[PDB]
Amino acid sequence: HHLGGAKQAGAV
Amino acid sequence: TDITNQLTNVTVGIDSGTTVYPHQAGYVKLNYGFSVPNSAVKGDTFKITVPKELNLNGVTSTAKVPPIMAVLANGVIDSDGNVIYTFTDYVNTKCDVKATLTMPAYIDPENVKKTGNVTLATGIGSTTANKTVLVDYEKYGKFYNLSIKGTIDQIDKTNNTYRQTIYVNPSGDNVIAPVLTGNLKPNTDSNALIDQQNTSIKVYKVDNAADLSESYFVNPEDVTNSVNITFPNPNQYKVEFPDDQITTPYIVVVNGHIDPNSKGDLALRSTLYGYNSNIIWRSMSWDNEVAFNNGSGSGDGIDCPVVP
Repeated sequence: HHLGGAKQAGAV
Repeated sequence: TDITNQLTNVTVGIDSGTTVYPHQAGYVKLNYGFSVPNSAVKGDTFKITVPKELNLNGVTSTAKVPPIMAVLANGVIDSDGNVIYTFTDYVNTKCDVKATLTMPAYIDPENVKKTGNVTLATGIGSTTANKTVLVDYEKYGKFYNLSIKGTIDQIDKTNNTYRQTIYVNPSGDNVIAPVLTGNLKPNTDSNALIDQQNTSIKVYKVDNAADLSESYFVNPEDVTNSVNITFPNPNQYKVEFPDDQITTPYIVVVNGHIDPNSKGDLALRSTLYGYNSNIIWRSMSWDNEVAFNNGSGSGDGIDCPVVP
């Protein structure tokens, strides 16, 4: 078992 | 009237790092400053040019541009993606008016499909700014023969929906008895509602990894009916894919809902389970999170002269 990620930005 | 060209003392700029990482909450800021002609009256306009390589919404379904506050002007995004501001009656009575504006802008997924150098340009009239940056979408996640990466789009906060695109096995490995689950990310107070009546999943077979976007823009072989989609636990979905193996990537597109009374944001975990050729069971997880940003604008004027 292993783990990565993304985060994304956007307009309020 | 359009008074774009009668704006004076115009400055434009782009604030960003040299590399932008759109899947690590990277964005850019467009900055503008200008003087407004005393002759400006209410309903006068002026147009900002926004390039195709950006959008102003990013993960969110649409955006609002900052009204410029002293309201000095109200903005809307036109059908070309450019921004039109309309002057208020504030300019009817004020003189030596001036204003500055900032808008976050985001690498547009469809116009920037791959990782590479992008030269971004914006402006107001003839005054423009440009910047060339590397857009790095980086790499899908991997653990033995288990690859996975996912991205969110179209967070619509009017309708409380979201969409999530997941590449399963983007690396083209052989997976024996592959299983995907879609979860909330623990301890985020995640606002996703993942169940039969809030969640619709489609899955597509991919012929060639090469036909996939690094940006995760997807233009939708549909194999939804050939797979078994289930809702086995609270706020969890499961996807079960003739020989109990897969040897190609799959696109999993999830059209879901969010909970507006939830105390957190959209925070998601997707997990791929599978055996390798040694028949060992493993899992690879991919978190998906979001960050929201706003622009702002302000102006100032003085009372126009009154003859004494």
